[PDB]
Amino acid sequence: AESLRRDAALKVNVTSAEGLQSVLETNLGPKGTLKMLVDGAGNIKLTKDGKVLLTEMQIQSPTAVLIARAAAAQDEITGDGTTTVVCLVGELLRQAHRFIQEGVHPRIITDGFEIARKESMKFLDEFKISKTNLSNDREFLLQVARSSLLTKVDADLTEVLTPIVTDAVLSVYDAQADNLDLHMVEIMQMQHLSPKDTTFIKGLVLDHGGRHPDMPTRVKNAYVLILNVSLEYEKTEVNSGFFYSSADQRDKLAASERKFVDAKLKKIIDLKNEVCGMDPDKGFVIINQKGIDPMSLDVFAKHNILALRRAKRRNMERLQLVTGGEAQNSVEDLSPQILGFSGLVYQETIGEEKFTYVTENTDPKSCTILIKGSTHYALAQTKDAVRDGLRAVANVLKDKNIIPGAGAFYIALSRYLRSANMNKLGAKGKTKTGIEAFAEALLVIPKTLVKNSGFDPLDVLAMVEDELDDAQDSDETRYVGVDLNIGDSCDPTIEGIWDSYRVLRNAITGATGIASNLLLCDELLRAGR
Amino acid sequence: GVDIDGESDEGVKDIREENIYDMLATKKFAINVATEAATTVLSIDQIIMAKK
Amino acid sequence: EKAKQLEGIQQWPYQAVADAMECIPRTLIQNAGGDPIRLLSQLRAKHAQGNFTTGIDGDKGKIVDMVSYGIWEPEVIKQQSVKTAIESACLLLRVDDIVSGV
Amino acid sequence: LRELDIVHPAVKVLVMATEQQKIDMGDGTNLVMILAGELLNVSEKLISMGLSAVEIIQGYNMARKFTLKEL
Repeated sequence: AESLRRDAALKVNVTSAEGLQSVLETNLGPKGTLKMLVDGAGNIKLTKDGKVLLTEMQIQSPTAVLIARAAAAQDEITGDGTTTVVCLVGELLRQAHRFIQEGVHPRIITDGFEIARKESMKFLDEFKISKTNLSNDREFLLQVARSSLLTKVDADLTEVLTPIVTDAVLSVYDAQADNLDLHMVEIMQMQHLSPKDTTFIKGLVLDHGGRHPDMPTRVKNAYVLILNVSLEYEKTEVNSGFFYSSADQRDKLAASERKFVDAKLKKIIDLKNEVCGMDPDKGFVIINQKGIDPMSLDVFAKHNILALRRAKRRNMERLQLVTGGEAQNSVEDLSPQILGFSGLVYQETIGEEKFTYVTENTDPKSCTILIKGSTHYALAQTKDAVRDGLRAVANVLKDKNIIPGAGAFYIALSRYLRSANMNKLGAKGKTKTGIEAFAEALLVIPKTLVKNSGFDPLDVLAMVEDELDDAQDSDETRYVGVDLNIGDSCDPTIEGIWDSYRVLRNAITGATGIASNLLLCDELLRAGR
Repeated sequence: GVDIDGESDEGVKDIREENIYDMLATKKFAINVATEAATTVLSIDQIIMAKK
Repeated sequence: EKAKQLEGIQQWPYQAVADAMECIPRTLIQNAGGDPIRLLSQLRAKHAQGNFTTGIDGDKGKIVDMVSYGIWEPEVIKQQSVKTAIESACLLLRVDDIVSGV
Repeated sequence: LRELDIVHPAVKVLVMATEQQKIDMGDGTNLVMILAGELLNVSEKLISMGLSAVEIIQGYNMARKFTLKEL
């Protein structure tokens, strides 16, 4: 019958948050560390994505459960900043836990965040820069694409994937209002060649190709024709065979299997005589989703017709968009307008698998990103960097606003919110105590980037403040950011470090509600059993 | 070069006598693989494991 | 630089002595708050270009010249510091066994 | 390496890198594993000295490009 209360939670919740914070602290930024996570699958995977780290580890601590749900909401909307939000939630609890011993009530701590969040939107609209929809921004897109790539790799692969990722979105997406679809960009995984030799595929590639020794290596300006009929011998539903005891019975029994084959085959070879007979530097290609009999292998070699078999059903639906030719179910109804158009088609020679390049098309309206790597973990890391790069550029074309990175937004926002409430004094006297905790919690990101590199976080912090003081005296606009290579400050517009507006807009609001709910639980409730 | 000896010798010997050479394709490829192998280990500051 | 021209078995321990000579100014860097990794590499590179009189300041903590700013020390202390430390280090390595008895 | 049971998963990184030498070139598998083990020993002094592992990785990338040109 006593009114004495307890904490027992916030001290444990912050301690559990500081443990998870340090895991993703060294994993943030291009200078961060790459950690290996293998749970039960014996599969080595190395990635810095904050969402993938939490999904591959089972954490019994209830504090990391809400943080795990925060990374899932940012990926389905923003698609980036999974690690940055985690670093903001953990550090904000550290500054708020110190005020708990002072007696600051957690509701005002949560109420002080909503006041600072609304005031952050005013500075967010003035600090953002509108980018034009013009297609001459490809030079500017190179700097934005490198910002996402340098984080997840060692920076040696960024120069290789810089032209690939940049030309991947611009090729599939025509310039109009419209919209963009990342599902239309195919992704192929190969463990053979090294990741340094990877290249971009403008067309579509297939798995199982036709195997004949006399097939041509390179075919320029080849016609693509979808063929749904079976060119291979067929048998009765019940197991049976045709056995001839004499040469006269050979053509009698074998005629039943080739009756359907010869009917379609003789009509296809007549198309080569009427169409593309005389015209040099052209070709004719058959899709033929089904198999191929050994009889037609010699016919296709004399005419140098590229043969294919065992084609994926999902890939053939996209061939109608890239090539333009409609699917032909019957050769009897085949028309000369059904033949599509394709460029140079050449097949790579590898013992295990073979490739087919439909690339160099007039209006492909599709793209394929070929991922190469020597090991298994190199393929998982590269695939994570490509999918993070496409979603980062996706918000660049949709949203015309862009924000500079490298701590340029966090240092300017933390300094503005501190001096804004002191001059205006329009909130409250007690509330500004908790507002200061939010301003000091935004400076952890520039201190984290220099912490992994070994640089003094206090030295680089004083150098930026000295440059911002000279910018406030002059009426011009000059942005300051942290340079990780040199260690001094830098101009983020010249360096080319830019971050998406939609990712950072939901990062402040998202991390506010997640960190606030952790401070609202006074006592842990254990029940249900 | 480096001599294994096994009988006797003074100092080292010339490799051009026995004509022991290494191909460039083998040596150049072994350096890039060994560099990326040590790069992965040094980049990992934490390892998470689970009992089966 | 001089140990590279000798080409002998003694060349390897000379690098250990050169690294030990750099720990004395590096210890002052750790007490000055500066980065011991960055300030040591930048100071060593200045000796190949500038003079050998450029030390580390205790008050400031950045690489500065000792002569122009009025920091001086006699040579006898440097002569007695190197000679007595090497002579004492050799005597400690001469004992491979600790004999217990009266 | 295929007939040995590996416990620590960090060792499998060198095992996977060793197979890269055998599949393509097929020669020099001992040069890859032994050299990679020594690069960690010389880096153990740098990690302890206070040099961050980030600049240690950056140093090998600059030294690798200088070696390939001299070959």
